[PDB]
Amino acid sequence: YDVPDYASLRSLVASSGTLEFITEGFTWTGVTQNGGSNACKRGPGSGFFSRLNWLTKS
Amino acid sequence: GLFGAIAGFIENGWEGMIDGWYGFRHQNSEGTGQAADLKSTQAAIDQINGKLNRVIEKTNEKFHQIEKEFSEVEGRIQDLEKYVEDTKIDLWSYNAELLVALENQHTIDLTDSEMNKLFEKTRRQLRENAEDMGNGCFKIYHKCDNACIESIRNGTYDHDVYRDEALNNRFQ
Amino acid sequence: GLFGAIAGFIENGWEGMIDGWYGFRHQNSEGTGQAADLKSTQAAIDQINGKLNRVIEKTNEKFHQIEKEFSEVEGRIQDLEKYVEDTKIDLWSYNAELLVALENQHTIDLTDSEMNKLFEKTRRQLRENAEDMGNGCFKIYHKCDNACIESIRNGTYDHDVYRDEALNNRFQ
Amino acid sequence: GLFGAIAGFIENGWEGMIDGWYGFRHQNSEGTGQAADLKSTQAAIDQINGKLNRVIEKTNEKFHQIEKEFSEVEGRIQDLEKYVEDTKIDLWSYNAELLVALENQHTIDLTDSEMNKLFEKTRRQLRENAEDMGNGCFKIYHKCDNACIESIRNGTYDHDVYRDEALNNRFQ
Ligand SMILES: *[C@@H]1O[C@H](CO)[C@@H](O)[C@H](O)[C@H]1NC(C)=O
Ligand SMILES: *[C@@H]1O[C@H](CO)[C@@H](O)[C@H](O)[C@H]1NC(C)=O
Ligand SMILES: *[C@@H]1O[C@H](CO)[C@@H](O)[C@H](O)[C@H]1NC(C)=O
Ligand SMILES: *[C@@H]1O[C@H](CO)[C@@H](O)[C@H](O)[C@H]1NC(C)=O
Repeated sequence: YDVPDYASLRSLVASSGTLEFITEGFTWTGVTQNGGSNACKRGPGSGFFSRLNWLTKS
Repeated sequence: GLFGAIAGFIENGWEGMIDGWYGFRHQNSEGTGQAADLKSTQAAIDQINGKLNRVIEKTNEKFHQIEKEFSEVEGRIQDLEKYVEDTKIDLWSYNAELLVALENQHTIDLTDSEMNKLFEKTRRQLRENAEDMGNGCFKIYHKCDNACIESIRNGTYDHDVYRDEALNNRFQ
Repeated sequence: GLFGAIAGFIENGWEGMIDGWYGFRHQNSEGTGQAADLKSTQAAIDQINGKLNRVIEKTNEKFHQIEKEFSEVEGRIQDLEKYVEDTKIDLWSYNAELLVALENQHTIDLTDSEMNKLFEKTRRQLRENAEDMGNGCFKIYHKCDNACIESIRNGTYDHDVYRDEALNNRFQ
Repeated sequence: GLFGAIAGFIENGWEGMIDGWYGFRHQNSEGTGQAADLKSTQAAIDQINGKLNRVIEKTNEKFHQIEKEFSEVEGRIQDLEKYVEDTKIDLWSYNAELLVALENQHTIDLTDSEMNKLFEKTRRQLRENAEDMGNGCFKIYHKCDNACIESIRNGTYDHDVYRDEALNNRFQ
């Protein structure tokens, strides 16, 4: 990955002082969710970032 | 209080003194009298009257500056602005604290020195005619009427014409 | 050393003095004795005990600041951050240097003044009974036993009852 | 002028003095003579010779900094750079003003103290043989030839061998 303005995001996340993540109900209609790749191996199989949803065509 | 005059060997202020800052209380045959020394009071007041204009001349004039209050959270640039303002505030607060402490210390030493200088000047006028009793008060060893006392306060005390009588009174 | 007492007319410290900072060494018919003056030592220690809490009250509390170490080279913003930090460091280093120099100078002047104040207080107790030999040591001109000496150190020296004998010894 | 020696009880400088800063003018039967005191002059000069290297050790070395002059108008970043530079300039200007004021005050007090210290040292050499006339000038009460005077200036004045004659001249 790559973070444009990486310093700013790191700074504000550090200042917030928490990684508390509240899952919201997003409704992605007509696309495949939970995309993954073999570069990011979660468990034995392919995976992805746990806080990001890779939407592909359905 | 570097010289030990004020809060030292004087040991007490005079709330009845309203004429000036430093002065004399004399007691002789005629009766007790009190006066203030204008020269020492004026010197101390002159040295105190400024004392803050001589370092911080005045207020400099600032018109357009950075923003110091922010609504959202941007990141690097807001962090830098907050840091710059906090650094400036801390440095100027330290400057204020140190300046006030130094000025207060010097003012106290200055007034103590003026008291000591008045005492020494008076002691030097009374070369051998008087003895310092140690509580900041001189014992003069001859008939010294109000004209004599006002000559002491004036600075024109003629020590030569009382030297014989004073020396006879002291050493018998 | 503004008053010339310490490293001035005293000319020597007393490594055998462990009781206090300032004190007396007396020598009379009975024999040499030594004591320390608690009042002057306590005054100097009290004036020294703080002396840094009165300007820099304490450490202020800083939590989130700018970045001060950088991996890559960005340009304007990194230059500004480096400049701000370098400016703050230089200003605080100067503050530290000047503060320490001023405090050291005042401490030295303060201890010198306390020594001079003790000397002058003692000299004023011995109005005409003693003569200052100039090396910081008084020659008393009468039988002065250990009770006499401890009265001098106490501050209750009764100069009136030795005045005749002392004056006779001095001026013959 | 905390001690009132210079511009105080001395009341006048000596433009004819080129040998040193502090010195003596003696007058006896042989004739008027003048000399300079090397020890006090050297002490004052030594204390003055630095006095600025002891706070600002030297010039620090700055190579690449921010831009301080701008052609166009950008906005936030230019405002921040201008603000940072103006803050640094104001803080350093205040540092310069306060430092120079403090150093000047201490230099004046230092030279006054050296004058007072020389006066007191001389007065302590002449234990009972001389009287302070109050204008910073001692009246010695015995035959004191040029060898006597140079012994006073030397610091080896033998007060014991003139004590009887001096006391007889003073108190008759
Ligand atoms: C994190 O916290 C949120 C709410 O506090 C909760 O819903 C979620 O299950 C938590 N997840 C983990 C891994 O603790
Ligand atoms: C004080 O002295 C001045 C000059 O030395 C003289 O003119 C005056 O009469 C004296 N007495 C006062 C001011 O009471
Ligand atoms: C010292 O003086 C105090 C009061 O002036 C007195 O009580 C004491 O007995 C004296 N002698 C000492 C403390 O040795
Ligand atoms: C001054 O004193 C020193 C030592 O005390 C002596 O050697 C010298 O001869 C004296 N006279 C001078 C330097 O004229």
